[PDB]
Parts: sequence; C-alpha cells; structure tokens
Amino acid sequence: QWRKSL
Amino acid sequence: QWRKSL
Amino acid sequence: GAMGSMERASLIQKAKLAEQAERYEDMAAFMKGAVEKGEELSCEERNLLSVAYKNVVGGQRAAWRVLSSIEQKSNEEGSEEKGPEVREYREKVETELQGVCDTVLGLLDSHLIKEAGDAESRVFYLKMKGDYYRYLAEVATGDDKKRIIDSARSAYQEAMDISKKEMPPTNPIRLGLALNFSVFHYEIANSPEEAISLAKTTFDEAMADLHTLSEDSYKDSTLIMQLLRDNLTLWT
Amino acid sequence: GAMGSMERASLIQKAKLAEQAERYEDMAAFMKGAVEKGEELSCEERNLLSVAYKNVVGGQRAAWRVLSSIEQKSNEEGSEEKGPEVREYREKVETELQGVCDTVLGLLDSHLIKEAGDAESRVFYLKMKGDYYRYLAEVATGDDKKRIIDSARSAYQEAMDISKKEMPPTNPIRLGLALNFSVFHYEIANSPEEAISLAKTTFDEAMADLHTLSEDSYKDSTLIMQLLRDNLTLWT
Ligand SMILES: C=CC(C)(C)OC[C@H]1O[C@H](O[C@@H]2C3=C([C@H](C)COC(C)=O)C[C@H](O)[C@]3(C)/C=C3/[C@@H](COC)CC[C@H]3[C@@H](C)[C@H]2O)[C@H](O)[C@@H](OC(C)=O)[C@@H]1O
Ligand SMILES: C=CC(C)(C)OC[C@H]1O[C@H](O[C@@H]2C3=C([C@H](C)COC(C)=O)C[C@H](O)[C@]3(C)/C=C3/[C@@H](COC)CC[C@H]3[C@@H](C)[C@H]2O)[C@H](O)[C@@H](OC(C)=O)[C@@H]1O
Ligand SMILES: [Cl-]
Ligand SMILES: [Cl-]
Repeated sequence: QWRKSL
Repeated sequence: QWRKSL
Repeated sequence: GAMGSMERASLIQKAKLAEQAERYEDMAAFMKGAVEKGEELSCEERNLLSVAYKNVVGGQRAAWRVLSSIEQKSNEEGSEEKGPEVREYREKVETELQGVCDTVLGLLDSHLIKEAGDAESRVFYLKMKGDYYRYLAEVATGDDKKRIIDSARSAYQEAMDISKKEMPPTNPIRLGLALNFSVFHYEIANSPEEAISLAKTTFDEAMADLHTLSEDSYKDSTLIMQLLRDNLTLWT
Repeated sequence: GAMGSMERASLIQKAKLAEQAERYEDMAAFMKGAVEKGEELSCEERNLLSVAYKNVVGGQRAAWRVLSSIEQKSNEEGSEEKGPEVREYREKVETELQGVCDTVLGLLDSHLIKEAGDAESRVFYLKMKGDYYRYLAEVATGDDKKRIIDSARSAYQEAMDISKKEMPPTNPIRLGLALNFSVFHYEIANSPEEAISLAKTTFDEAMADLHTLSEDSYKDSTLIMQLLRDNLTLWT
C-alpha cells in the first residue's frame, strides 16, 4: 500500500 | 450503463 | 506553435511518456505539435493522437453533463433562485470543450484528411471528424445545430462507405466507426431504430468473418463486438 | 488576478460546482480568487481551498513519480541511450508542480497565516505550509534541499505545538497534521522511528478521548485514526 497522508 | 462509444 | 522548436520524434516520444503518466492534455499538445510538422502519421501515431484528445474531451464532456444537470434542476418548479453562476460555469466548460473540438477538426482539415489515401487512415480520420462534430452537437442549441449534426452525419457516412468497400467486417476501425455512428443515430439524430439496425448488422457481419482471423485478431475484433452487444442489450 | 472581477460569494459557489464536477484546477483558481479578496476564510471555505490544491498537486506528484521511475531505469546499466526527452518532460512536470506549491505557499504567506488567530485556522494553514514544503522537498536535489526540508519541519512543528495546547486529541485537524508530520519523518527526514512513535502516540491518545464524543464526531475521528493505523501496519 501507498502510505497514507491527508 | 452509459452506452458505449470508442 | 509552442511545439515548433521540438523534433517530431521527440514529440512522439513525449506523447508516449504523457500517456504513461495519464497526462492527456500534455499528450494532446505533443501530438498536435507532431501533426503540425506536416508529415503523415503512422498507424501507432494516429492512435496516440486519437487517445489524447478522446481523454481530454471526455473529461470536459463529463463535467459539462454534471453542470448541465445542476443547471436543469435549478430551472425546475420550486427551485430557489441562485443567480447566474451555474449557467456561467457551464458556459465556461462548454466553451473550452468547443475549443478542443475546433482544434481537432482544424488538424483533420489542415491537412490530415486530404493527405490520407489508405483506407485505414482515411476512415480513421473521418471517424474522428464525425466524433468531434458529434461532441459539438451534444452541446449545440442555436441556429447551426442542424448543420453541426449534418456535418457529423456526413463525415461518418463517408467513412462508412469507404470502410464497407475497403475493409473486412472485423476490422477494428470499421467496428469502432459503426459503434459510434450507431450512438450518433440513437442520441443525436433521434433515430433509435437506425442505431439498433446498424449495431446488429455490424455485429452479425463481424461474427461471420471471425473464422478468417488469427487468435490475436480474433481478440481485437471480439472486444469491440462486445461493445456493440452492450449497446444492443441496453437499447432493446 | 483573472478572478478580481468576480464576487467572493460567486467564487465560492463556483468552487463547489467545480468540486462536484471534479474540475480541481478550476476549483483551485476559484479559491485562489476568493483568498485574494483579502477576507479570512470560514471552516468550510478552508476545506475547499485545501481539497482543490491537494488534488491538483496530487496528480502532478503521481505523474512526476511515473516519469522519475522511467528516468531512473534509463540510467541503469545496460539501458539504451534514448536522449534528453525523459529528463526534459520530468523537468517540465516538476517545474509546474513547483509553481503550484509556490502559489499555495504565497497565499498562506499573503496573508492567510498572519491573520489566523483561532487554533483551527492557524493549525490548518500551518499544516498546509508543511505539506507544500514537503512536496517541494520530494523533488528537491540542490543547494537548498536542506532548507526546504527544515521549512517543512518548522511549519509542522509550530502546528503541532498549537494543536497540542489548544485542541483535543481527537480533533480531525490535529490528527491529519500528525499523520502527515509522521510521513514527513518517515520518508523526508530519514527518521522512521520518529514517524512510528508519533503515529502510535497520536493514535493512543485519540483512542482514550473517544468516550467524550458524539456519534458523528466519533466517526470523524476514527476515520483518520484508521489511517494512522494503516501506516503503523505498513511500517512495522
Ligand atoms: C494510446 C496508445 C496505446 C495505449 C499504446 O494503444 C492504444 C490501443 O491502440 C490499438 O487499439 C485501437 C484503439 C482501442 C482498442 C479497441 C482498445 O483496446 C483495448 C481496450 O485493449 C481504443 C483506443 O482508443 C483506440 C486507439 C481507438 C480506436 C478507435 C479510433 O477512432 C478514431 C476506432 C477503433 C479503435 C482502434 C483504432 C483500435 O485498434 C491497439 O490494438 C490496442 O492494443 C490492444 C492489445 O488492444 C491499444 O490499446
Ligand atoms: C471539499 C469540500 C467537501 C467535499 C464538501 O468537504 C470535504 C471534507 O471536509 C471535512 O473533512 C475534513 C477533510 C477530510 C476528511 C478526513 C475526509 O472525510 C471523508 C473521506 O469522508 C479530507 C479532506 O481533504 C479534508 C478537507 C482535509 C483535512 C486535512 C486538511 O489539512 C490542511 C486535515 C484533516 C482533514 C480535516 C479538515 C477534515 O475535517 C468534513 O468533515 C468531511 O465530511 C465528512 C462526512 O467526513 C468532508 O468530506
Ligand atoms: Cl465561470
Ligand atoms: Cl517537455
């Protein structure tokens, strides 16, 4: 998975 | 469905 | 042209990079530059040109439909007046869409079509001309809507005539042309019976020619035949 | 500014229409026009601003990564020389990306941050400043890469300090700030242990504050907590 940012 | 075009 | 200083081969190379990055506006500008070099396009190069603009105009058309549905809801009985903004922004998107259609039509007219002598290039470009006049017709509402429709029809019909004489029934360009001319009949020309007749006849004639094909050609043709079937199932 | 003649309220209305149509470049131009009216932004208006540019720069960053991976493969042992085109087109996308980052940073500096006194607006804008310096850092390679990194850090740290003093641990802005500063630590500052420590501590402190929340606030907070968990699962 592509790590999460917001 | 949205009819098909190409 | 901002692409006048770049090599033709570099424009083609960058159009393929833009495709891989899903940067279709860039891809279209690169291919416009390539066309304006004045040399004819190869089979692969025609596909790059058509894919680029198809995706640019496809996003514009989808946005226009969202905005036009909001606009229509705002003119129903009981809707609170919201001012001119919805109309203005729909008009802004529409105008940009028309500009793209005009640019593609200008490339076809100066001078891709008149130099296209082989069936595969001539039919391909006349399908494109039909397609972009169709997209103009989708948003047309004034004095020239009928002429816009008839320009789409005329281009599709010339492409149909050549494709029937010069290409086998399973040719992917012939099949994609028939698919789109059928859609034109159904939702632009108010001729759903013609749309259904054309889709069925095209599908049945391709079916009967599949036995002549290699495995790879079989896959290419059946893929587009399934789109003809999809529409027949939706419309009947 | 091309938006100087349009009413603030019309710009906000059109930004919401552009969002509905997924026209994020338009949405960003509308919100830039709104900011340049000089009035502070409401909570909902700040979200429109952040969403617009997040999506514009998000597509640019994804394209840059595609092109940069092609470029790196072209410099491996055994790759046939293909000329300067891959580098040129990567540079073209990079330059456009940097321009967007500079535009957002300019809005924050002129004059959103200096007028933001409430925690929710000040932390929100300082998170944005950190985010856009981070995107510049992702593509930086020269004399000022370290200063770019330290500018991202400094903005995130000031936002962290305010958020810890002034907001509860479950506040969505506080949680989204911590999520991104953790990502900054992990892949920009070469500090994966700090990234993991911050994500875990943030998640655990939010967990313990959930009992104070309404159902709707609970849903809002748990949604972002799950993103903190996603990263912890990826990184450990
Ligand atoms: C943009 C260039 C790339 C992605 C490299 O090629 C696009 C595609 O180019 C060819 O496919 C063409 C083609 C399409 C195929 C039907 C799609 O094949 C798929 C989904 O696997 C759709 C494309 O838009 C394209 C170029 C368009 C036309 C259309 C043009 O009207 C003016 C009429 C029919 C269709 C013809 C030209 C297809 O031959 C090939 O046969 C396709 O390869 C395979 C395995 O199907 C390739 O995906
Ligand atoms: C663009 C405007 C719209 C789509 C109308 O609103 C965007 C969103 O605005 C709010 O959500 C914010 C918000 C996001 C939520 C976490 C997403 O909620 C979802 C997926 O349902 C992501 C957005 O980008 C946004 C505006 C960004 C921030 C981020 C800003 O950094 C500068 C930090 C955390 C997060 C905060 C501000 C969220 O509160 C709302 O709480 C969201 O509503 C719900 C039911 O979750 C709504 O989707
Ligand atoms: Cl507008
Ligand atoms: Cl370039």
